[PDB]
Amino acid sequence: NDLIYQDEHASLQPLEGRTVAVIGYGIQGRAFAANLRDSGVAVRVGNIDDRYFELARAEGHRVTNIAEAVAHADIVLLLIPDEAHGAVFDVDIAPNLRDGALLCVAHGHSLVQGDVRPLPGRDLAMLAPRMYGDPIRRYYLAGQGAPAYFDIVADHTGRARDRVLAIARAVGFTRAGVMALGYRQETFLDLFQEQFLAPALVDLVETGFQVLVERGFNPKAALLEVYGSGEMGKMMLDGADIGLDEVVALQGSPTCQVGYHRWRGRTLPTAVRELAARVLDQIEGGDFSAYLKEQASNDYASLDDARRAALKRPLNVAHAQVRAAFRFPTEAAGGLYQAAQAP
Amino acid sequence: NDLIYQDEHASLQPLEGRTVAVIGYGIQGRAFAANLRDSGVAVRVGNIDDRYFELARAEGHRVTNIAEAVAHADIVLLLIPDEAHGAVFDVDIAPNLRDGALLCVAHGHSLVQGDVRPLPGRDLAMLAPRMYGDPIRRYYLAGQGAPAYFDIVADHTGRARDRVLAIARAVGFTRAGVMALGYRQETFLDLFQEQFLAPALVDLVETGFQVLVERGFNPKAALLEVYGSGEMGKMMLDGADIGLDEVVALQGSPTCQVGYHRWRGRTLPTAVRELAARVLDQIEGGDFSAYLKEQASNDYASLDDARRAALKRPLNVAHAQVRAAFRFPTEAAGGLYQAA
Ligand SMILES: NC(=O)c1ccc[n+]([C@@H]2O[C@H](COP(=O)([O-])OP(=O)(O)OC[C@H]3O[C@@H](n4cnc5c(N)ncnc54)[C@H](O)[C@@H]3O)[C@@H](O)[C@H]2O)c1
Ligand SMILES: NC(=O)c1ccc[n+]([C@@H]2O[C@H](COP(=O)([O-])OP(=O)(O)OC[C@H]3O[C@@H](n4cnc5c(N)ncnc54)[C@H](O)[C@@H]3O)[C@@H](O)[C@H]2O)c1
Ligand SMILES: O=C(O)C1(C(=O)O)CC1
Ligand SMILES: O=C(O)C1(C(=O)O)CC1
Ligand SMILES: [Mg+2]
Ligand SMILES: [Mg+2]
Ligand SMILES: [Mg+2]
Ligand SMILES: [Mg+2]
Repeated sequence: NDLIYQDEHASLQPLEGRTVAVIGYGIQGRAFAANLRDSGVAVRVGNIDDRYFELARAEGHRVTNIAEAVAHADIVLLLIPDEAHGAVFDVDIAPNLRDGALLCVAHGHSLVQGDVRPLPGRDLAMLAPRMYGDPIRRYYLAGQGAPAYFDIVADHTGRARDRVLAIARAVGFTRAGVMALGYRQETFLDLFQEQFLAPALVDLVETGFQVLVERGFNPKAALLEVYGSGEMGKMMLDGADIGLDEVVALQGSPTCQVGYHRWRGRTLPTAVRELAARVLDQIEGGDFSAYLKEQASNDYASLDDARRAALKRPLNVAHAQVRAAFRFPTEAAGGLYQAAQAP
Repeated sequence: NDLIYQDEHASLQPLEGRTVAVIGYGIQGRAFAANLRDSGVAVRVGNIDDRYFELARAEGHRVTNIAEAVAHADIVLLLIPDEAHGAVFDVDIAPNLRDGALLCVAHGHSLVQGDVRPLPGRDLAMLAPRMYGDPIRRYYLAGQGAPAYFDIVADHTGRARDRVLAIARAVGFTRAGVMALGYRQETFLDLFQEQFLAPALVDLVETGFQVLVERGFNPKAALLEVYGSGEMGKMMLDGADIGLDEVVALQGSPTCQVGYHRWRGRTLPTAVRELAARVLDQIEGGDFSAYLKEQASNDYASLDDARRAALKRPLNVAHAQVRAAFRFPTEAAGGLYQAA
């Protein structure tokens, strides 16, 4: 039933002689810009006057204001925060978007809210990666890719689909798989992962730490076991490949497997499933959308306070103590986004 | 304060002219054996007559029964399942362990239950890695390592500490850090991660999947979001480096950060931390030890049924469908454990 594109279902032919304007040079923008350039696609970056403008210049990109980038582009990727879409679309994009040009968003939220809208004579699409920037870039350089969902919202040209999938191939998403999914469903899925799953996973790791520390366990050891060692991370990432219960079957001692299966499906009270439903209601009904616009109206002042408050929590105090005392294995990220060969 | 050993705090000098018997060639045994050999340490494998014996032979090791390996070793690493420690210790190890030899376990359970005990004239220690085999081997080959906890239980020789830490350096654990921790605390801590945290994390991922599917979301998309994409896994592994809240701050869109910080610290009712306490009580009070021994009866037949049942849960049915339709980034594992 599902429509999933891999390398055999896309080509770079539709990008021959075309310029892509990458609007934004943040988590997504930098990854798209780097992968597109290395794939032999003509890229220019449109960015406001901030640290990202200078980074784009530092990493060898042709950088201008947003309006000028859009004016000289056949394809425009709008890779800036979703609350900024409305103003940038109205002022910078819509007036400068050429006849037959394609506009892409990496998240359906601005489409659901009507902040980005179809324009006569132009194509509108969602190409939404299921991964953040650093892994999109590392996977690409390894001849691999992150998954993505796509939706052709408007297709005046009749060539929107092949151009979207050509971008997807150039950035490496088709090496994993690019699946058709409506922008509205993508929005709700995406916000659910960020508002229920991620907070609940960290809350669970934190609960583990807090209980162990209170029961007289060495705080450094407690932190390492609940995530600091990387073991829980490796389980979840290896789990993505072969399956979560399968990782336990293959890599777990009999003691570990017996323990795991004793409590598997018995740890959570019904209230967690009930909360998941409540979070979806806030996301679908407009409650979250209103909450977000209030938080954005102050240049995310509340968010800055929350971020600084989070670093004071015992879990993050213990993290700093563990990281100073134990060396964690990491790859050098220095030249990660500088020019490379097509893999 | 905490006693943490790195490469500057250990050497391979104590292993000069010493033979290490790796007892078992499973998840830990294979990684210990491979890393010790590549570090220029003399290694022997002691194993019962099963697939692991043939694998050890296939990967170029000297392989014998457990009794023979122990008899020809200055250091013995007991890397077999914990319920098998008692019988192997009494029949195969204790009668054959040389004067001034060192016995190491990688988990304190058999020490707590008194299935492995101090022997006159001999050293007994725990060196417990905080990671499973494949990552320990990949890390080692990249000039890296995983953390470990160690405990010198009996030191007749007076040289147990430097011999245990020499093993830790040879296998690569000192590249991360090797911290002193009591075998009793290690036991309870290790079982807590396996019995509360790991089940609770998968239970939560499964709850996310089952709610999305129930609400009419694309099952493949639902599965990908809750872990299948690798995004949740990458967050947790990157989080080990820089902190979980910090990953969100660095890698999250403003929309993501606002959503995250709305429910952060508010998702779990008090009942979750209460169940965590109950799991620890079972681990500390002997309830789990009794359960494990019952489960070990008839070569873990109950566990075999649980493993087969797990593969048929909606989550794992959806995983197989996703993994068939979406290619995941993997690294070649062929000859990962062959000589470097
Ligand atoms: N974070 C991710 O990994 C990720 C994943 C998939 C989808 N997305 C989507 O990609 C888009 C970009 O998100 P991101 O995480 O890269 O964001 P980010 O916070 O990294 O964005 C920074 C970029 O946005 C620009 N910017 C910020 N405020 C602006 C404004 N008012 N006007 C113009 N430009 C402004 C900055 O100059 C910079 O180039 C969003 O639609 C988001 O939902 C992000
Ligand atoms: N699994 C891990 O990654 C991990 C991590 C840290 C600590 N440990 C500890 O390492 C030890 C070994 O665990 P593992 O995960 O490698 O186990 P495993 O399931 O991989 O063990 C298989 C090995 O044990 C041998 N074996 C099995 N039953 C035996 C028996 N009755 N008598 C003799 N040999 C027998 C097999 O021949 C084989 O060599 C345990 O004490 C465990 O707690 C394991
Ligand atoms: O680290 C441990 O203890 C594991 C085990 O199987 O015992 C790998 C999980
Ligand atoms: O910040 C975002 O929006 C993420 C996404 O995948 O949508 C990275 C989490
Ligand atoms: Mg997402
Ligand atoms: Mg998002
Ligand atoms: Mg264990
Ligand atoms: Mg462990």
